[PDB]
Amino acid sequence: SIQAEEWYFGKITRRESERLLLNAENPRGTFLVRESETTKGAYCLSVSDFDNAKGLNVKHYKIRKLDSGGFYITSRTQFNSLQQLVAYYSKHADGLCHRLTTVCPT
Ligand SMILES: *C(=O)c1cc(C[C@H](NC(C)=O)C(=O)N[C@H]2CCCCN(Cc3ccc(-c4ccccc4)cc3)C2=O)ccc1C(=O)O
Repeated sequence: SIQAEEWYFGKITRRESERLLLNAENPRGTFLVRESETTKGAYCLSVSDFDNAKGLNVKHYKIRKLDSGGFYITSRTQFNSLQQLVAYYSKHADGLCHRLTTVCPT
């Protein structure tokens, strides 16, 4: 269950997610999952990044959920669960700003 996952922050806004992620103590890959503000049924993965050009910054990725069952950021790479998707992205950066590392502090 998603609401049981420590990285699921539920109904929090984009600005709130950025407020939580823009903490200097957060290494790259700090993240959380929240409801999509615009697509019913979808979610968003907010991830902290850091580079010399931009400094500490946040990126937001839309996670689609199919009625057919698949969860994915890109339709080419789908998962049977949100947990599996998180697990996979904690190991592969792929198109993400950084692989997922630790859950964002509240
Ligand atoms: C969630 O809040 C959400 C997010 C988005 C997309 C987001 N836009 C905004 C307005 O927040 C956005 O544009 N994010 C970027 C992230 C940076 C990369 C560029 N792209 C395109 C993209 C996305 C993902 C990949 C990828 C990732 C992993 C594996 C393979 C490929 C490549 C390219 C972005 O999307 C929209 C809406 C919402 C919402 O809350 O509703």
